[PDB]
Amino acid sequence: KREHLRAQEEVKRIQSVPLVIGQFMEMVDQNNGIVGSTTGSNYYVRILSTINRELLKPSASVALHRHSNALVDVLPPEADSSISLLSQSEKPDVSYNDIGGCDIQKQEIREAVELPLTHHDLYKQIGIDPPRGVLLYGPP
Amino acid sequence: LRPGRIDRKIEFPNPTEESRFDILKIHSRRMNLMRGIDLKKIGDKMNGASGAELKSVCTEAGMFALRERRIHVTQEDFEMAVAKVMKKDTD
Amino acid sequence: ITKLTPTTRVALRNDSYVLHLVLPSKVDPLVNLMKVEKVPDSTYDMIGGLDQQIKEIKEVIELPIKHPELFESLGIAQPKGVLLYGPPGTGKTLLARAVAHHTDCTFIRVSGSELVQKYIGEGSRMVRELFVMAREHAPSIIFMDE
Amino acid sequence: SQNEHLKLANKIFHLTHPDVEDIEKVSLKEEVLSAIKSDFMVSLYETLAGNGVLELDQALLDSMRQSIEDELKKLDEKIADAEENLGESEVREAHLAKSLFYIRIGDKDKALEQLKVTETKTVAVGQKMDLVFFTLQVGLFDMDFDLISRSIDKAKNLFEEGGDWERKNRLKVYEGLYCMSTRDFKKAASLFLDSISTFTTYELFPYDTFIFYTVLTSIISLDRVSLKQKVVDAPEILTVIGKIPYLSEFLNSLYDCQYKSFFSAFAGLTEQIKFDRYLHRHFRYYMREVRTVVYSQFLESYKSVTIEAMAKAFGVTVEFIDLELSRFIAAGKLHCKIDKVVGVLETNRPDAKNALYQATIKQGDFLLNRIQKLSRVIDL
Amino acid sequence: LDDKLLLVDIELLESKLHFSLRNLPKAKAALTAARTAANAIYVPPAQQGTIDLQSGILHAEEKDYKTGYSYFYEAFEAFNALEDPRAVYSLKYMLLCKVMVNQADDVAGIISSKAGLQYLGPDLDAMKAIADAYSKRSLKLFEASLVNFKAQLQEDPIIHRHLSSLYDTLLEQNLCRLIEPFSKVEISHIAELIELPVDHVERKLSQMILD
Repeated sequence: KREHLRAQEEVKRIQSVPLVIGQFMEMVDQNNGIVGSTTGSNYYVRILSTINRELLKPSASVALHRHSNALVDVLPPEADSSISLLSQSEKPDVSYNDIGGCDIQKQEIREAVELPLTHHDLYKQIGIDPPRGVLLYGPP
Repeated sequence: LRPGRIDRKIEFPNPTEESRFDILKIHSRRMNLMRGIDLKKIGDKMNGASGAELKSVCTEAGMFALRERRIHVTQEDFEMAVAKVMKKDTD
Repeated sequence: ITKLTPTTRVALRNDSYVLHLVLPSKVDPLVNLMKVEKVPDSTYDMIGGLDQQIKEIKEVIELPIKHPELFESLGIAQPKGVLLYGPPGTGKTLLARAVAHHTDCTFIRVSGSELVQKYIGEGSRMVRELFVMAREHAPSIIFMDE
Repeated sequence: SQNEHLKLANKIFHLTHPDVEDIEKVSLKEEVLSAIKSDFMVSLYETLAGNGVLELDQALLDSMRQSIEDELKKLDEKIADAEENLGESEVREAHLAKSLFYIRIGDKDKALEQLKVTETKTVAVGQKMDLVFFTLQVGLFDMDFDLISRSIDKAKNLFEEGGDWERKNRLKVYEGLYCMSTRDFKKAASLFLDSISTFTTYELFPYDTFIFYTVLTSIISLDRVSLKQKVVDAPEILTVIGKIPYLSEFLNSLYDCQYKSFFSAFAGLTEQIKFDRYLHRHFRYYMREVRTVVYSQFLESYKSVTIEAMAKAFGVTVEFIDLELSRFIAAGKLHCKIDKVVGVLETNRPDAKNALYQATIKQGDFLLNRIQKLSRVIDL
Repeated sequence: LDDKLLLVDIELLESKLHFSLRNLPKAKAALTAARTAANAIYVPPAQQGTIDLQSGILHAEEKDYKTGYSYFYEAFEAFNALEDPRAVYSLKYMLLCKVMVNQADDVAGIISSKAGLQYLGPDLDAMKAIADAYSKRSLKLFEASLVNFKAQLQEDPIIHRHLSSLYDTLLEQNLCRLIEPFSKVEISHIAELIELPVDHVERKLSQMILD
């Protein structure tokens, strides 16, 4: 038992400090996987047992040893998608009444989008399957 | 159009009321109706538009029902949405 | 070696690039093309007011599916061409979908796009590209929009 | 078909429950009016044994077991023509509609092997989910309380793709009649709104009758904030129970605090509850919960009212009230405390701690009874 | 004749007639028909505001207050866009709907709105007084405002038809205020505090417990 307590030494060694980018794609089995790497190519390596194996099976951001290029930890999502919710900075603050009445021109479509977004229970009980996405189209 | 190319031909004629009844029974089957439907009259109001306009009308009915957060679109809501579908049909 | 399916993924060592293990389920290009298509899977019982056309399509194609000996006794050629015409999207699209649904055939409907071309071939000089995908999935049907 | 199965079941069950419905005679006539026609063979051999002799039924059977065979052999004249030029397994596809005949005509065995046959046939659920409803309805006649537990989940797993509200709101009726058929009056009130929005099938053609049914379970399941919800249900009753003089007077007397006339129609409903099928397993449990709900509604309205006031305003018989309130306080409910020789009833108020602790120690003993007995059974 | 504008006008008048006749079902059917016809034509803002106002009135009558809420904001926007004095009645109906939703606090916020400031009037003062009465849960100023703003409240048939329910709710909430300082209380004491007869207090508290 006093030795298996040293089974945080494996964690310490693995984690290290200089970890690189990665992406979780799938695993051959436990303690075995093939990853998706930023290097454009793919390499398959083992896993870091000292982790929540059930993290993100589809895709994520994992690490790799400079030489071994193997996951030793998994950081949070960090991308160049920018601060989407930039509060006032990314906030148009535009009067709903925009360039003309557009009372059914686009108002009803926006209302349907808001009903799928906020009244989720409503677009759910009825079973009407609200639309998937909004792609604006019209004269330049 | 060579006779040996098209082995057989099948056309999709515009459904009539006799055909729209089953179309309605299929389309509204997934909706939350009101006790008592009376879809026969509505299909009568449907003057054989197409095999898709019925789908929108059935879907469009839920539009008003959501607009009032109603828990079931009664024969009034489907009737109203029928005009909106035909409103686009007449444009 | 035989178990190692050609055009399939197996593990590869790094210092040696020697075989390490097989890769289970990497990809199926036809499945990807179909997913890009996003076909509206239907059901024969959900067919709207085209019962006679339903039997015609069955008698048109499906007959040499559950009974390939039907035309052998009569000595007639296998039907080749079937087309859906009439008012646009009058359920003809839905009738086609339900056909495969109740028939269990590989549905592939194309609109002549270019993204799917990346899976058929590098240049797609001729229209035989789709056949190659179908040619190994014999239980398939072909649908083409207007 | 299984759509009038309602007639069969209800009629025969009335004839068999309530001590054979007085002098059993018109029930064995009108069921036999439906038995020796429409090709019924199997479900009434012991019902003939529960009936009289009816000595010559042999020619009555032989004309029908032949008519059983004539529909059976035309399947046997269809299964070879449907396979020579196959549609979508038109052998099965013919008798996927004619198994429900053979479900009515035969027993469950000709149904269960043909429904699970055609369950692998159809690739869309719109024929699958109607087969599952057929499995539910036979699961009520033969009261297959363990076979309904499987296919209800197997039903419910199908509705989520699509909305299928005629396959959902119809489904809510089936749990509603199941949660009331056995002791679960809680979910009965669930399908109350479900019935508000449902429709009239062959079983329940009378909307007013379905409406009244959704009211007997509501007056137990919910209190009077939810009985203001039930007054919204009573505007729904001005819509439907406005045709009912009995049930309108019965529900509103509890709401209008017309306490004395409340028992008058309660005697009517409970007698009707006895002769009715499917409430007759629990008609004695209903009123003793409706008595204790009518008592404590009045008693919670005072710190303490005398015991001789409830005779002339609530129900006559002072000593009748005496023996009734003595057996319910001793039963551990109806939170008050009666005095005897100064002739008064006093109430108290306990917290929701002692009574909430009481139901916990029942379930904790019950679950530990389950797992201690289990761990002895396994591992020798 | 397919004269959809005139058809909508006639159907709205017909709906108003049966609203006056207290025949809510047929009035609602008429309103639905009018909205269906209007959906086929570009309705002028005044007329569209008229349908919004009438729909709000019918839905509020049904006691479905949030829908009439939304409908009367539609109506106020429509009328204020036209500076039509019926925006004034639209404002009153919105404030009624809010006060009925137990959100009496929002009355002060709405009144301070730019649109409200344009329409300051004795009737708006009536609405503010009603909200104030609702806020502190006291009936006496409710009678005081009913007497003070008689010209504003009772002669309006729509307002009068809900004055009763508002009176009742004010009774209820003032009673709830009054009972909190006790766990036991004498009924006559409650009566004198509210100066309503002991028998009515007893009956209404019995109803509250039943509710």
